[PDB]
Amino acid sequence: ANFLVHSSNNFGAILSSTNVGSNTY
Amino acid sequence: ANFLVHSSNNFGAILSSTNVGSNTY
Amino acid sequence: ANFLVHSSNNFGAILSSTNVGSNTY
Amino acid sequence: ANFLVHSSNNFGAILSSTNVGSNTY
Amino acid sequence: ANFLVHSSNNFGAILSSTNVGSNTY
Amino acid sequence: ANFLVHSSNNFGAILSSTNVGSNTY
Amino acid sequence: ANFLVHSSNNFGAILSSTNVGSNTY
Amino acid sequence: ANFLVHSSNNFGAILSSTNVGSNTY
Amino acid sequence: ANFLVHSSNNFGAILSSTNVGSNTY
Amino acid sequence: ANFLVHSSNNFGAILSSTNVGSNTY
Repeated sequence: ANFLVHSSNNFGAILSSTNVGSNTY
Repeated sequence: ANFLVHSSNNFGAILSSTNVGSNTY
Repeated sequence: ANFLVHSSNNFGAILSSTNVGSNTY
Repeated sequence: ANFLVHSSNNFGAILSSTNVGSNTY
Repeated sequence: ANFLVHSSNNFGAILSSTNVGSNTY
Repeated sequence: ANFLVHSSNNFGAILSSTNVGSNTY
Repeated sequence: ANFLVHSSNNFGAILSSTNVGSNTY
Repeated sequence: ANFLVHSSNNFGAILSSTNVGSNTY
Repeated sequence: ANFLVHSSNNFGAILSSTNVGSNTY
Repeated sequence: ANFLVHSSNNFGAILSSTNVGSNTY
C-alpha cells in the first residue's frame, strides 16, 4: 500500500507493483 | 496508495505502479 | 492516490502510474 | 489524485500519469 | 485532480497527465 | 570533439559533455 | 571524438561523455 | 571514438563513456 | 571504438564503457 | 571494439565494457 524505497546508484529498475489484475512486463 | 520513494543518482527507472487492470511494459 | 516522491540527480525516469485500465510503455 | 513530487537535478523524466483509458509512451 | 509539484534544476520533463482517453508521447 | 546528435520527441536530456576537469551533475 | 546519436521518444538521458580526467554524476 | 546509437522509447540512460582516467557514477 | 547500439523500451541502463584507466559505478 | 547490441523490454543493465585497466562496479 505505502512502500518505502531508498536507492543509490540505481542502474536497473525497481518494480514494487501491487497487482490485483493481470499484466505483462 | 501513498508511496514514499527517495532516490539518488538514479540511472534506470523506478516503477511503483499499483495495478487493478491490465497493462504491458 | 497521493504519492510522495523525492529525487536527486535523476538520470532515468520515475513511473508512479496507478492504472485502472490498459496502457503500454 | 493529488500527487506531491519534489525533485532536484532532474535529468530524465517523472511520469505520474493516473490512467483510466489507454495510452502509449 | 489537484497535483502538487515542486522542482529545482529540472533539466528534463515532468509529466503528471491524468488520462481518461488515449494519447501518445 | 565534433558530436553529431539527432533527436525526436526528446523528453529528457542528452549529455555529450567531454570532460578534461571535474564537474558534478 | 565524433559521436553519432539518433533518438526518439527519449524520456531519460544519453551520456556520451569521453573522459580524460575525473568527474561525478 | 565515433559511437552510433539508435534508441526508441528510452526510459533509462545510455552510457557510452570511453574513459582514460577515473570517474564515478 | 565505434559501438552500434539499438534499443527499444529500455527501462534500465546500457553501459558500453571502453576503459583504459580506473573507474567505479 | 565495435559491439552490436539489440535489446527489447530491458529492465536491468547491459555491460559491454572492454577493459585494459582496473575498475569496480
